[PDB]
Amino acid sequence: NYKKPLHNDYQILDKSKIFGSNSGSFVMYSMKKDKYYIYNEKESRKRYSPNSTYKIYLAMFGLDRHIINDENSRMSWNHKHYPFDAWNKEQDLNTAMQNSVNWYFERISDQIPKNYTATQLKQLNYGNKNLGSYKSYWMEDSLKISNLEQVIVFKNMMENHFSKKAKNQLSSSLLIKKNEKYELYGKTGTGIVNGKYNNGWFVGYVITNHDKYYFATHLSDGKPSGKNAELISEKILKEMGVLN
Repeated sequence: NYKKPLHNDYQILDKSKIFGSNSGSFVMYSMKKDKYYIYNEKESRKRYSPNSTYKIYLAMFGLDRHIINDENSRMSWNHKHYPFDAWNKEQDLNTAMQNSVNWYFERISDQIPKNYTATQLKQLNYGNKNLGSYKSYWMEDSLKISNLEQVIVFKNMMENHFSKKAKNQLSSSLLIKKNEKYELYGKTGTGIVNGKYNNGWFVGYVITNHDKYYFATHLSDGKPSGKNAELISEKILKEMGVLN
């Protein structure tokens, strides 16, 4: 588990109603208040594979290492057929992130030296920092991070040696929704084991006209999909008044 003390007078939450038959946790952090809000704190410290939420980090490393940049983040399709036509075409960072296009992020990852990743995960305090065989190590494999860490680590990364332009391009790629009241950013992740949803994530942040909130939902049981984790996140954010 993640055992490092949280030195914050955080607000305990009971979001059991919204979670329903799902198990997991929800963590939020307000920048302006310097305050965490946690549903199921013990569970929030349990480490799980990040699955595609790690594409946030692969994108950042890709930018930082100049594998991709603001003028050009395009990668050509090699004509391999996938079951979603959104994957069967050239991509840029925005479309790759939006459609969670594995081959795009795999190509980035295949260009990253293991020593560089190890250094970044150390600096970032990214969970167990366990790169294992270092192939698709973020997908139901060696690398594990807790829900509480997902918030702390993302917030700290974005809020160091990563450039402002890298952070801006990454942020633009994660934008899901914008209206008059808020902008919502985030990334889903889903672990499937032998057809069963086993691990669901939505990790993101909300910018309002008065504050910025980092958040993460993880689902460990019930219907633990990334899609469900996003729905629950959005329900909790609304119910807590963050979206007005």
